[PDB]
Amino acid sequence: VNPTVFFDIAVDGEPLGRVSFELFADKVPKTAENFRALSTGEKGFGYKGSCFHRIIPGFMCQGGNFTHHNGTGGKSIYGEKFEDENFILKHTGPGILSMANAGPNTNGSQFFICTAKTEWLDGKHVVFGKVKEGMNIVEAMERFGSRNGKTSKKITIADCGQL
Amino acid sequence: XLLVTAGLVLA
Repeated sequence: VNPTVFFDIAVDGEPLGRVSFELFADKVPKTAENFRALSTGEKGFGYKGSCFHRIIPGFMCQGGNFTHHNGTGGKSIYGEKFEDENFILKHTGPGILSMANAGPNTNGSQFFICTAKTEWLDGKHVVFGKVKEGMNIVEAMERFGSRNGKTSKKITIADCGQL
Repeated sequence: XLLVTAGLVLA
């Protein structure tokens, strides 16, 4: 059974509301599990307090970075990086949850929430979940972005976990 | 362009 997770989103420290995601563990269990564990924080680190640092209206919201010892960009629960598990799932429309990377097999913690169909990224980014409720929150976040990705207010994950 | 990378962000 696919796990559900939630982010409680804030804008300049003010809670806006909740977004929940279905994680497609039935298709990419390793990638889903990394995201789940970083959402609950059960390994001692994860998305809580993290921020959406690059938001491009019409495209997507990217976050999941946090500082760690011995490098940069985030770490996964399996190490500094892990393999592209598979590319079964495509970027089919708004709400899609998919992994940011720095090329092949460099998955960590960073991810993005699509606000459009992003077909050009199929085969290069592992899709692994989808917004379940609170797309209105993601649409509200999206307005705080810009063409170059800079946000006009600070968008954070005030809290997160599993439902 | 429209990419989602982690470090060397391209156009």
